[PDB]
This record gives sequence, C-alpha cells and structure tokens, in this order.
Amino acid sequence: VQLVESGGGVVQPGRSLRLSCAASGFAFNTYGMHWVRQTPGKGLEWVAIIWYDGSQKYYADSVQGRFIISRDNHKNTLSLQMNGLRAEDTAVYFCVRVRFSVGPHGSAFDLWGQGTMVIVSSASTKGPSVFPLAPSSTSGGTAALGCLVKDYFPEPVTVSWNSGALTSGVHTFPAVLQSSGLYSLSSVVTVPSSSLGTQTYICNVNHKPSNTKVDKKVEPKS
Amino acid sequence: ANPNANPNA
Amino acid sequence: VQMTQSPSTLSASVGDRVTLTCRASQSISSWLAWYQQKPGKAPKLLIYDASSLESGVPSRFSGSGSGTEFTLTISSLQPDDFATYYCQQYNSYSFWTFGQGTKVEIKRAAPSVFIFPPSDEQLKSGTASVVCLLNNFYPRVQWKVDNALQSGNSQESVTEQDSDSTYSLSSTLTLSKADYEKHKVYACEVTHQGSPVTKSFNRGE
Repeated sequence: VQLVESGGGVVQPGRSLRLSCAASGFAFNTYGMHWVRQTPGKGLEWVAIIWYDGSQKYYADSVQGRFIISRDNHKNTLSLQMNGLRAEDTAVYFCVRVRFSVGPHGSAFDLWGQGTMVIVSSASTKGPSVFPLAPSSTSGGTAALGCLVKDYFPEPVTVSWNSGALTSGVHTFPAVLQSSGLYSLSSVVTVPSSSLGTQTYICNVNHKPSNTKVDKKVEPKS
Repeated sequence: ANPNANPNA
Repeated sequence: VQMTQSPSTLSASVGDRVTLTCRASQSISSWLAWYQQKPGKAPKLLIYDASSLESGVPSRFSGSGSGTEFTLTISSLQPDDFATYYCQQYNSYSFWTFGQGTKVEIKRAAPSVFIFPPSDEQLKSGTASVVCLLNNFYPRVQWKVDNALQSGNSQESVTEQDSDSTYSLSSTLTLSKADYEKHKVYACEVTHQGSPVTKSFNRGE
C-alpha cells in the first residue's frame, strides 16, 4: 500500500510543472485524494482535494487559478498541474489519501507519499563563496567558529573540518534557499578557547555540481 | 460540510 | 481556521509524560487530527476525530478535546517518539489547516549564544551577512541595528539531534554593504522565557 510522487525538480519562475502520484495496493477510485506541501520554514500547507470520481475539486487560495488537480482512476494516478510557479511554491509536495469514512464528513489523512521536491529558482549552477565566522575572546564554556557557505546552486554541499579529523562539536545547518534563488548554509564548531593560538581550523566545502572545492582557514581577529 | 464533506465512494 | 500549537519545542527524556496542546481559532467540534513527523519522512497519522487512535498506533498515545481546545498525551515517552507533532483541523466549510507543530526533543550541554560580524572578505563582495548562533537552547530571534528592529531580512535554521544530543539554531541577517557601513551597533536578541539575552558588537571594533 503506497503512494509514490514524481515529476519534481528545478523549474524557472513563471514556468509550469506537472507532478504525478502513482497509487497502489488499495481501491484508489473509492478514495478522495489531496496534495499537501511543506517548506522547511513554514509547516504543512494544504493545496488541493479531488473527489473519488473527479466530480469535485477545491484549492487553497495561494494556488487558486494556477494549480489544477486531476485523477485517472484507470491508471490509479493523481496529478497536480502547477502553472505560473513562484519562488514561494518551493516545497516538498506530498500526495495524500483521506482516511476512509462513511456518513457525511471527510476524515484525517491516513496515507502519505514520501514527497517530491520542487525548487522554483531562476539560477544556474554556481559554486559557493566561503567566508570565515571568526572566533574571539567567548561565553558558554567554549569558543565558537564556523564557515559561511553562501550563494551556491543546486544542492548539495558537503562540509568537513580539518579534512574529517575534527568531528566533535561540529554542527552543519540545512541549506536555506535565499530570495536570490541561491542556497546558503553555515557550519559551526565549538572549540576550547585556549586552542585558538595552537590548533588551526580549516573547513572543507565540496560542491559536486560545480566541481568546486573550497578550503578556508578560520582564525581569530584582533 | 461542502469541501469537507465525505469525498469517498 | 488558524491552529495554534504552544510551545513550538519541548525537551523531555525517555519515560516522561508529555502533553501537547492545540488551540483552534473557532469551534471545530471534534474534526481534529494529530500527526507525528520525523526529519526527511512523511507525517504519520496518530489520532483522528480528536480522540480515536489510528490502527497500529501504540496505546501510549491518546487525544482529547472538543471545540477549540485539544491535547495529545504521550503517557511515557519512548526513544522513537522524538519528532514533530502537528494538529490539523478538517471542520465543515473550513478546508484543511495545520498547527505549526511542537518538536519534542531529547534533553541536553551548556547553553551559549555567539554573534559573528561579516568578514571583511565578504564585505568586498558588496554583501554583509551577520550570523547569530544559538547552542543547546531554543526561542519562542530579534535583530536590532542601532535599536532599529529588523524585519524581512533575516533567515533561521536549526540542526537535528543525533547520537550527544547537542543542537544549534542560527539566524542570518542579510544586508547590503552600504547599509552595513551606515550603522554602529549590531545586536542579536533571543528570548527563552521569564529570559532574553542580547549579544552585540560595534562595527569596526
């Protein structure tokens, strides 16, 4: 029993994208079906519903007039046609089945796909710039330093420290898609304050898509 | 319930 | 119908009793569902019709409430229960809306807060990024630039607990270099509860 979405990827703003969802293992034509989306920075947002027989459709205001939901009960597929895509439609899109019920009311969402990611960005491939987040002399039991990995596309970058030798204290954040259509993230590490003059710190950023590797030595200021 | 009415067979 | 979940995040240990609250801005009768979501995975249905347990969901999960006030209780938390829990209304003529979630996370190191000025290196590029780093500690963060409250030019992100259980939150304030040279005091203020801490620096010092 499963729902499997497809069709996501990178799409330019204004352009169009069709998602599909293949349902199997249940009587698909007897079920109402939904699309729900999720950005990292907002939670879950409902998108559209379609009746078991295609006879009623409803949309969220944010997508009304630009998205079309449809279904093929012969091939057991749900689809979402997304026209005039904006940067703010960037999200994981989930195909979602309603929990079956009798009587007059709908029910909760009992079966979800794994989701397909659509990234609305006019950007081209581009390796990152790496800027130090320099430590100083300081409060919390430890010092803190990092690398700011800015303006790259697409995902992912990988971040290591001292070529993998420094692992404890390392926190690398998820990338955020900036308004510019480019990603950025930071990798930080908490280190003892006394070692600022002794242990040199180097973050390693590898950006496979652009065949770029940056090694940045992070040292304090004065 | 209109949009929220039972959407199933 | 706006769904409100407070708090947004909550520390607990294996074994604790956990109660999550969900308030609805209008009566929704019992048309309320709770989901659990872990990173990188789809939400999973726990409770429907505000108190009915979904098939196969273990009995330590229970829900109650009607009208505008609902709760989800975990009688004794287990190691696979650290997750984000969402409530969602499906009331007549109300479409479908979700709370913003309560992230239940595993307790604990020492809280700390750091602020990083833009590097002179990035300044050459005409852009200035100001980074505020929070460790082992979570708000709800406000940026002040010469006491001027900032809006719309900051982004936040958080890491995930893994094998210990340290976590961090970052706020990145993004400014043109011109705007950055036009100010002296840059401050990052973050409030936990009754409490605020403000790390700052003076440009060029």
